Amino acid sequence: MRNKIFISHATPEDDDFTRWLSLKLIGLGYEVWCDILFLDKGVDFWSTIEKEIRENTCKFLIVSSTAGNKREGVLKELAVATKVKKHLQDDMFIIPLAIDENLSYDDINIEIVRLNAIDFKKSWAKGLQDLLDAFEKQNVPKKPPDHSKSNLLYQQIFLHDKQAIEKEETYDSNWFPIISFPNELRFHRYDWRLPKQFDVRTLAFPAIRYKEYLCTFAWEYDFIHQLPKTETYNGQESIRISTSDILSGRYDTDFIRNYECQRLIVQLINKAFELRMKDKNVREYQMSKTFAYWIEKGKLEKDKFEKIKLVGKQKNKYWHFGISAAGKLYPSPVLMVSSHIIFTMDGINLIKSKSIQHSSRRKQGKNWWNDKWREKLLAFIRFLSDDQNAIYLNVGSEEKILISNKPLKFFGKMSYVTP
Amino acid sequence: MKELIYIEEPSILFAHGQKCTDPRDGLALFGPLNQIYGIKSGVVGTQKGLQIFKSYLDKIQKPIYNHNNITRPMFPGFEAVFGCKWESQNIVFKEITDEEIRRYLFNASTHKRTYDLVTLFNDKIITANKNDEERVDVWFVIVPEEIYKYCRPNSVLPNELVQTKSLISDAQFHDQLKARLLEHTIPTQILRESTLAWRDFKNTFGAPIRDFSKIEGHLAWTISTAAYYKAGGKPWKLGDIRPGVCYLGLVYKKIEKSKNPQNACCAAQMFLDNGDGTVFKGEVGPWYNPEKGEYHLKPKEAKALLTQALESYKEQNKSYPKEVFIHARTRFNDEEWNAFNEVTPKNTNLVGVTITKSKPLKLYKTEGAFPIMRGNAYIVDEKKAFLWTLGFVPKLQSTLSMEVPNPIFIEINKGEAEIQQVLKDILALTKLNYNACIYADGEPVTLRFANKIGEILTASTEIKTPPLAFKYYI
DNA sequence: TATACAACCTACTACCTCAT
DNA sequence: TGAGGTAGTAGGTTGTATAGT
Ligand SMILES: [Mg+2]
Repeated sequence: MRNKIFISHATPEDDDFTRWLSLKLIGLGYEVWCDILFLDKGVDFWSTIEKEIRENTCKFLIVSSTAGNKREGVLKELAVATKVKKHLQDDMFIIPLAIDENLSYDDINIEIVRLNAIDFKKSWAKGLQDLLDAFEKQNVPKKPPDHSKSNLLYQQIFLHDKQAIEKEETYDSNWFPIISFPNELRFHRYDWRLPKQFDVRTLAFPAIRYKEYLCTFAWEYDFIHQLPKTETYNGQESIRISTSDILSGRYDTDFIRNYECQRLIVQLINKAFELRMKDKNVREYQMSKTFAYWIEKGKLEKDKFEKIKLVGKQKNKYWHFGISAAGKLYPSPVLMVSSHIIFTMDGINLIKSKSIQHSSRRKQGKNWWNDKWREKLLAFIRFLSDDQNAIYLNVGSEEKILISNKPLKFFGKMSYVTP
Repeated sequence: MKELIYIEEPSILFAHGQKCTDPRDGLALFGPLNQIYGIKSGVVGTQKGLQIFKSYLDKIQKPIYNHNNITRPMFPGFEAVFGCKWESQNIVFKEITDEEIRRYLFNASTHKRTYDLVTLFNDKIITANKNDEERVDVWFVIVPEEIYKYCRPNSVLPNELVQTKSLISDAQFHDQLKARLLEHTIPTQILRESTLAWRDFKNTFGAPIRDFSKIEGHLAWTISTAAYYKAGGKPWKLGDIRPGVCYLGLVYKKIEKSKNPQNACCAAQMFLDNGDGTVFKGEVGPWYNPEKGEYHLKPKEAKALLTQALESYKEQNKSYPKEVFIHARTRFNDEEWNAFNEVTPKNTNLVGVTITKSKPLKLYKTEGAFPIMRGNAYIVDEKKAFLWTLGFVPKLQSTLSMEVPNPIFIEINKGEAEIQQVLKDILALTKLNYNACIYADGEPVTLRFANKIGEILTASTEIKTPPLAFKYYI
């Protein structure tokens, strides 16, 4: 007995259509034999075909594309149906599926030139109606439609190659956890020594004006050259708030709440970075928000660090990998590092108009893939590090902030096979 | 070394209750969730605009392929996909002429130039929709480039084209067009003459100004899916959504016009399992905040909102939902939620959720050019987590975010729930965007359309429009 | 009406959308 | 796809209370 609808096709030129014809067909209730659904592995691969076209194939559908008629494997597949067109002695056994808007008479194989056009050209749908309405006029066998079969295949067959797989994979953040914080956060009732009019971001240490007290991780003694007549402040007088308490929320003063203190550390952290970068070998790109830090040309041998390439070239403009430091407290206090692409027509003289920079960044962004954006960052933070495990940031002479140079690693079972 | 859980990709359900993951593939395999009697399409453009609009209807009957048909599934042909005809033989045209275009367009003011073309189109639309015995399913606004070019704020038509000097010394035409047609409910799908005919708009070089050969079938997907949705039926449903949830997207838009810079129109969009959505329009109040750079509500308007939604819900679904999640990109102040709290039935669980796309925890896969696949999530607390609605997708074999993906901070700011369900639900909700037909929505549809919506709220403020399905707000 | 501060507003950049 | 538009977030620029005449 014979029930199938063998589909003969060129791959991958008519794959989009054959995969749509079979599956619309299979869900409609037909039995479709197609190379698309199997993953054959035998020498009988062709005999399987031949056995199936020979015996159980009720209808031979052939893709009538340009590629379909000139293709060795489909012409071989066609060979049997004409051999078995007589055996069955029904005229509509072979149905050319004219899916190609541009078939010259000459390409079409002689055997199927003669036959009747199933017209997928004008619309894929009208021809599906034409292929089935023709399946009404001669009684080709059918089951009651179960599209469930349809996509049982789609989901198991076509998607077999690429889906979520129980795989292990680790990912590296760009959050860089602070390691060590100064044992206390203290607040200086600076009073007469403080001048409000003065700006301290030239005070070479992270300082800000909170109320009338002075906030920093630099101990009162630390600002001397730019801050005279302050040997006058009692070392006791100043609040000495346990930092190891602040993260917890242990610290809540009704005079200032912890949310206030958590915000306050950041400017410092971010200022401490900004000062650290004043003296850590990288020219700075200024965005209004904060600074971006890009190593100039030639600083690393051949513009490579530890094997990575953090400066390069695009067109007539050099590119130079840059980063920023966001400091965030929560959930774990870390230094965030967003990655940038600065630009320079020459080694060390920055480009004037961002419009070019915007256009270059996007143009250059396209080259770097997930592997690339990771290494360079990691490298760049490996770059800055002033010892083996971390960076230093200098809040004061005896007080420092240490951030891990390697980001939290997240380990997740479930990943995808790489194509 | 923290550990990521993984969220199974939510399944969206198409024709015959068969559900998969890609609408494009879900529609193409089975068609739409509710197949529809054929779209009657009406046109409001130049005599050229039709030929263009007709070019597309004819074009999309045939298949149109993207550059690579894995990362972007092909578009089989309108009828094959949706099992219904969107015919170009059957067009119901309301003409506009260059004389009309030139006369109203050339005004010195952008706003007097913008507001009037929009009024031109609506009258051309409203006369046809209201007056017509014949019925049109969607009105397609085919905008000649000359309109798109000049009908926005910050676009300066030269002082050497203006026929009339400005009578005295918002303004986005399309959103306005939707906002004015808002009071009388009509589906407006707005298209650009350039988009539909993009190879007939050559530049000075002779190549096309904007060249779309890479993605041309993708366009039909977005257009037809939206057109389809506008025409009546929704393409799909969320496949496995637990019964009786209510999603409420909180939208606001600062009204700049007010001297007092706190006038901000307000809204909430109600999604269930469909994403057909219901846009509850809140009236105008002092929502913007100077100190906090945030959006917030007084209780009394907030109660009305919650009720307006609970009630329209019960009118729709015959009960009060046993769970209501309210999304916004901001935290909630305790008074505003306690306002919600009171309105709510006693046993319905109300959840305020803050989906913030800050810039945190950019996760870089250790090995391979591709990024973390979407569905990976990091759970900070029982309350707060990190969701990757973006990143590599194997069925596509492409990253949704074309660079290194930014997950989304999801905090249960107010209420109590199970963060796992939240992540899940939110991952589910990216799937519901009918208009942009893609694999997934980067921002759950709850908030996805806030910013385009925000205009439409402000653009029309006299009206007091009833709660409306999205198709009117799109 | 001085300023000692409060709270805006404004670029700039990384993303992300649509007159898609 | 991409030339667009938006949304973060700082701040310096700015518009308001305080304070002293
Ligand atoms: Mg759109």
